[PDB]
Amino acid sequence: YYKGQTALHIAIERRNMTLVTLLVENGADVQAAANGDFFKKTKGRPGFYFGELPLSLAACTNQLAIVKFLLQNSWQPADISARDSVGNTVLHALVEVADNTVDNTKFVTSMYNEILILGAKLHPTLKLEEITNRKGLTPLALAASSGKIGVLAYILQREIHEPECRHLSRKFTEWAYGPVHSSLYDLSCIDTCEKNSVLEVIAYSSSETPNRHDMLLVEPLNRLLQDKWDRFVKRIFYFNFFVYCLYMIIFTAAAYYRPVEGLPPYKLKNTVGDYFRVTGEILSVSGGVYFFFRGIQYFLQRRPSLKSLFVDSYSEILFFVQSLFMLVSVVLYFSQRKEYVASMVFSLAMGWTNMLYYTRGFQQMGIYAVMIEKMILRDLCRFMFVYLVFLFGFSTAVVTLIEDGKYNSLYSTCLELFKFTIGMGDLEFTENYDFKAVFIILLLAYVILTYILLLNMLIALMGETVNKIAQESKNIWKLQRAITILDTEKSFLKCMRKAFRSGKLLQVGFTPDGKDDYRWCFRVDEVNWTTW
Amino acid sequence: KSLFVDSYSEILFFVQSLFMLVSVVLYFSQRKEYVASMVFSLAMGWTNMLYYTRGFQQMGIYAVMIEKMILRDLCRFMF
Amino acid sequence: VYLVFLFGFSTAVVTLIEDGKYNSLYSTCLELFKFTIGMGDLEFTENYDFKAVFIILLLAYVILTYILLLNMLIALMGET
Amino acid sequence: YYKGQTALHIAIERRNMTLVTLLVENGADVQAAANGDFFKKTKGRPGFYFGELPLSLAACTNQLAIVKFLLQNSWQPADISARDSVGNTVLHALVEVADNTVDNTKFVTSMYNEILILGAKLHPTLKLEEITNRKGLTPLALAASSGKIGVLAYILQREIHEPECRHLSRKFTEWAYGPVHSSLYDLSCIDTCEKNSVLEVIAYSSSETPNRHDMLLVEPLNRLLQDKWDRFVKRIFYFNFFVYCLYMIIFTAAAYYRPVEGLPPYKLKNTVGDYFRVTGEILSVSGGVYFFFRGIQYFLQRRPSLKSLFVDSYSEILFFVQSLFMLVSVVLYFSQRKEYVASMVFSLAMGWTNMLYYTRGFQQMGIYAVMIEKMILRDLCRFMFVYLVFLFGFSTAVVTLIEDGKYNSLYSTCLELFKFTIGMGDLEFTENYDFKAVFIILLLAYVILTYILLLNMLIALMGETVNKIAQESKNIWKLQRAITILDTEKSFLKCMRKAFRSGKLLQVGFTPDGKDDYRWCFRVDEVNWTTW
Amino acid sequence: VNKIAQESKNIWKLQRAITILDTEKSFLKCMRKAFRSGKLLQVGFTPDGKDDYRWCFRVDEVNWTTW
Amino acid sequence: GKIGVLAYILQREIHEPECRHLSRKFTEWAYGPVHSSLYDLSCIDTCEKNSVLEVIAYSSSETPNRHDMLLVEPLNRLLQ
Ligand SMILES: C=C(C)[C@]12C[C@@H](C)[C@@]34O[C@](Cc5ccccc5)(O[C@@H]1[C@@H]3C=C(COC(=O)Cc1ccc(O)c(OC)c1)C[C@]1(O)C(=O)C(C)=C[C@@H]41)O2
Ligand SMILES: C=C(C)[C@]12C[C@@H](C)[C@@]34O[C@](Cc5ccccc5)(O[C@@H]1[C@@H]3C=C(COC(=O)Cc1ccc(O)c(OC)c1)C[C@]1(O)C(=O)C(C)=C[C@@H]41)O2
Ligand SMILES: C=C(C)[C@]12C[C@@H](C)[C@@]34O[C@](Cc5ccccc5)(O[C@@H]1[C@@H]3C=C(COC(=O)Cc1ccc(O)c(OC)c1)C[C@]1(O)C(=O)C(C)=C[C@@H]41)O2
Ligand code: NA
Ligand code: NA
Repeated sequence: YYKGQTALHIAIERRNMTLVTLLVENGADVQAAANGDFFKKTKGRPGFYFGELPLSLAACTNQLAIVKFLLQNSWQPADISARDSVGNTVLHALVEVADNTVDNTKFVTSMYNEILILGAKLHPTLKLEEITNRKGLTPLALAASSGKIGVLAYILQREIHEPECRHLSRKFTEWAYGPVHSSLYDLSCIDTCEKNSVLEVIAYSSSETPNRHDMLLVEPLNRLLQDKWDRFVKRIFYFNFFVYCLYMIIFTAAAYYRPVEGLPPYKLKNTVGDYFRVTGEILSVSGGVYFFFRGIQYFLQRRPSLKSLFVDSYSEILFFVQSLFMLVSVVLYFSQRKEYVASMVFSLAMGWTNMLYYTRGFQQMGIYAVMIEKMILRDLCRFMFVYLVFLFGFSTAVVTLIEDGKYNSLYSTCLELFKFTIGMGDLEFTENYDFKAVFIILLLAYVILTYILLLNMLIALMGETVNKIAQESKNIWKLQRAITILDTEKSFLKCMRKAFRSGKLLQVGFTPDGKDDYRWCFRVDEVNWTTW
Repeated sequence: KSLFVDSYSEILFFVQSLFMLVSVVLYFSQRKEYVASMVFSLAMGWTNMLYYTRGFQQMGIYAVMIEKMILRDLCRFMF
Repeated sequence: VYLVFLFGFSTAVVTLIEDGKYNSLYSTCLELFKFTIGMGDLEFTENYDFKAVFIILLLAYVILTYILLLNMLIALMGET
Repeated sequence: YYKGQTALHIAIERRNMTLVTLLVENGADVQAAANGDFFKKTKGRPGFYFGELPLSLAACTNQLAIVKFLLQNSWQPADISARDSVGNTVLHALVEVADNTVDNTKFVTSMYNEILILGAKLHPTLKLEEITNRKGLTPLALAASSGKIGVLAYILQREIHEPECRHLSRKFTEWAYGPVHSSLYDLSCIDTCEKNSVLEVIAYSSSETPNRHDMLLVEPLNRLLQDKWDRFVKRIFYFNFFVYCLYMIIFTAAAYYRPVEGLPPYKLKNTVGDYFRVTGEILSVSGGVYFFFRGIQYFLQRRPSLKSLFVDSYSEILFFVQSLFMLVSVVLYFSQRKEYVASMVFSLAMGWTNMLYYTRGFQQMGIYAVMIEKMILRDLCRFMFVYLVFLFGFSTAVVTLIEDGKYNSLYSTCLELFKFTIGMGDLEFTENYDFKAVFIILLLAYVILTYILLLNMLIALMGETVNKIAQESKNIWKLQRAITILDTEKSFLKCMRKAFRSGKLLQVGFTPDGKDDYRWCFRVDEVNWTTW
Repeated sequence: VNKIAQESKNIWKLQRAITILDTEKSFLKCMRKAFRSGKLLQVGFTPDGKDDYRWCFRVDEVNWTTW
Repeated sequence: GKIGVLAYILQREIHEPECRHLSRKFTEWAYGPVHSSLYDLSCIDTCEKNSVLEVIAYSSSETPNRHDMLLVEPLNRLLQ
């Protein structure tokens, strides 16, 4: 449980610099791994994860003096690149202990900066941030994956002002004339890399990342996504929208002019209209097959966890279900069952409502579509359950009261009471009962209770309008557009290389060795009228 | 005075029971009016499902809103 | 968005209808628009098979339309 | 224009103490009246009113040293009780210059207190606050009339902690045991007096008083009104409500069973039902006459200015109009015109809606009734104008399009288009036209524009829901209840003296002379857990 | 204005608490497991020489300041 | 409904010798930024006559803070 803990860990925990100094002087092993269950993540038990090492323990506890001693003592220096059983180094541990609170973010940022400076000074040829843990994540990738927006924000626009540490910066100042200055953002492992770019990690999160909506608001990421949109993806997205418009028009035309004789499949007549009809049907089935395979590819690549399946990946599910209805329609069509129509129309309806998928790329319409999606996913079940409880209760009461009437059934009475909700309730739809007072009292009570329900729905949804819905929907729309951008880049359709944006600029030209550093920078201009 | 602002669900269940028992009495009294009682109980029997929305945060909150709407505000506007 | 929903469900319903009195985009679009103004018949035709499909489409259209209007209300309230 | 201005006024204006001292030493007249048009209220011209006297000029300009010198010089002491052409003294002038701002209220309060102390010291037998101006108003009554809530609030709970000034206080501390103490408020010229009590002045304001809603929130007034309600007026108000319920029930019964034969008046048949009917009719006419004379008495006593007529005095107008409809019905009845029914039903409808008058006395119901009243008075005309513009425009277009149809008239087409607002629009109500596309386009445009109008009405009214409507309606309800209390006290119905509340208590018993002062004080218990 | 949401949430919490207490009072099978949180020695130094077991509830917290 | 006094008592911790036993909140251990504390639960979970949970839950509705008293940390966590 406490396996691996030794006196050096105890000394660091108690914040006793003298005891740590004596223990290191007396031959304590500064690389000892406290790999007991207490020192692991272990969400189902109490504990504290810090990287299992004395150096990462000192770093995680905001003890800079002990870190400086351990790294560069006289007897046994600590290995700044050491990895624990998970593969995490000190920087990975510092990312892990972040929780996006103010003081935690401040001290974690400061400790991260100090670790980088000391590592560069002691080991100029060591690139700490390129070291990956057993999951293959760098500290930047780990911060992006875990949603540590504070540490991510610090790293992305990190600028270090001192000699022999410029190469560690990721934000550079290219020039400054007056109040205007032009800065450069590094974008290594953000735009693209071998395994885990920041954009890929954020966009393809599992929806359990706490700040997936907010991480994209960090300046270089938002500007990079807007640039990618305007330069490369806008035209391709509009072309896809146009093609989908043509597909849905052809599907609507083919379905509208279906033959009405029974027993499909139908013989092709030697006439122009039927050649157009069968061509449209073939194109409709082809598009359905295309969306079917696209949905399968998406689900295989992402592997949703059946809870992230719906709160994310919503549009992919809708397109896949549309294709499923299309394929079931084809199977029923060739099975000589008229019921294929029942499938086809559903696909047709879905095929038009999925037009809302393309509202992303338009800020306001995309926000409205996001509101619709989240209302369906979050709020619909609660209100529909309560409304259906009231409807079914009063329908059962009324149909029990009715004796051998025209209605006298759950379906007819439920529909007739539902008509009150749409402003079409008759209120005298039958007289096949005794106790007219009971009938009218039940209907009036149902009407009043239904209006109470709808009024409470309105009030309850108004509780979230205090700046929450607008900003939340806007950020969700931005995330959806980012996902669209990344998918479009992955497809790219013509083996084009212009998707690699921001050009190849020289930051310093003086690395720790005599080589230069071209690092694919992105330029951002800013104006500051104070702090001259 | 605390009878309705608290203990609301207990009253609704008790009133459902009262309608059921009146229905039984009318049934064995050879009065068709028992149906008039029974249907009311039936209606209440379904709306009392809202009692079980507690244990679900959002649904329970919505049911609480309905309860307080009826108890607090309904009489003023209906008058 | 409203016209997208209206046209999609109109196309589905008119496709479902066979040789009816309505049986056209104009008539079905108008008849579904009547739901928005509180005049939707909900049984305006029987010239179809699969009554369950017809009623399911109409109920889904009604619920989605009320969701649209409610979200429109909330979105405009966001700026008040 | 500058008539009456002397060198002393100029010296005070320039804030030159030395020049004022020299001028008074050299025989300047400290009672000179600067009664030029520039120094009067004169809302249509520039100027500055200060009371026309050097003493009130110094007081209004926040120059306490000059006030002390003028009152306590050696050569010619200023007359602290002097009155200007309007009859205003220095205290009236200080009330006049108040505008309910923070700094103005602070310095006016301080100057008022200092002048009272100086007047008591120099003239212990002089009661400055009992001096009335030409309008008959004391400084307290003037503050209440003009809506100077800051000065009124200061005066009503004024307490002066020093010997030989206790008699000037209006708030007195009866006892204090621990954190709990009992205060006594004076009530002189608040509960009742000869000419202008504070309650009468506030309640019967012309609606131009800026703070008539807020002045009643000052502690002694709110407590006194609640006490008056609970002790005296609650039962009488409920009795009046019950009597009005009986009156409306009798009127409804008499109107419901009217005979259907033509040509009134109708012969009384020797049968029980007709005796009850004619008795109910006689009682209905008697009540109408009663409300008619009550309305005339109200309008004669108050004399509304035809702008305050509607924004205030709303319920009195509704009751008077009900009585007018009743009397017109009687005249038509005996004139052998069946049109009397047309009048009677309107009165009947109004007779029931005037039940809302009695929602005062119930906080929430009264607030809701106030919301209804203010929505009708303030907002209805704007939205009705815009809606009627749209309705009439589209009705004229549609009826012009219709050619020799069954509708083919402004009334029928306007009614059919109005039906869309209530969820009953046919949308195919006629086919007597050419250009069906034009007809349907006009109707759809009308529907969409009408929903836009209603939605913008909703948003515009929501624009004022940020704590304004609730608090404003609550304060208006409190004012209405105060008016009801005062009217009930004025009626009093049995020559009862119990309306004089709070009992006759001995506040100090040590006036400037050897007399003891009983001042009819109101007791309030307060608890303070700090400032031991 | 932020009032009805929080008020309804707190009322729901109170209603659930009432449900919990009623369920414990019923308990349906003469079960004793409803007495939770276990018997722990808090201090072990009472005013006399005895130790105190007080049936305590364990809660973990993290504070990144006041080291 | 004296929520202030209730909140003070329920999580009372006294840091001095010879008065530790009076504490109802006790710190079991503290490793680093994380620590584990113990709440007493005496007369809260159960007792002879009037437990805190029974008193709060079965109030007459005249208790001013019956809604808010359950938000005190040990009670909310215990109920969950
Ligand atoms: C959530 C699931 C996947 C869902 C899939 C189908 C069955 C759907 O019924 C629902 C259940 C339902 C039924 C009736 C009213 C509301 C909700 O809602 C959606 C789903 C509900 C929708 C709502 O419309 C939209 O969400 C459009 C849309 C918005 C945002 C998007 O990012 C999007 O990407 C495709 C699409 C429309 C239907 O697909 C449709 O057209 C038919 C015939 C039924 C609707 O199931
Ligand atoms: C408040 C009293 C006890 C009440 C009891 C009956 C008669 C009731 O009529 C009312 C009066 C009424 C009638 C019509 C419209 C609104 C209110 O409302 C409730 C009461 C009103 C309701 C409202 O539904 C609910 O409150 C469900 C509910 C919500 C929260 C809960 O904690 C709950 O616990 C059981 C139940 C439904 C009826 O019981 C019902 O189904 C019938 C036939 C009439 C409703 O009287
Ligand atoms: C403002 C004037 C005096 C008014 C007087 C009459 C004609 C009235 O029509 C109005 C015009 C009107 C017509 C139709 C809809 C709205 C407004 O509104 C009121 C006035 C409008 C009302 C509104 O109902 C109320 O104001 C009740 C009420 C609320 C608060 C009160 O303090 C109150 O004291 C009596 C009464 C009801 C009518 O009197 C009524 O019952 C009939 C037949 C027409 C209404 O004219
Ligand atoms: Na309607
Ligand atoms: Na309707």
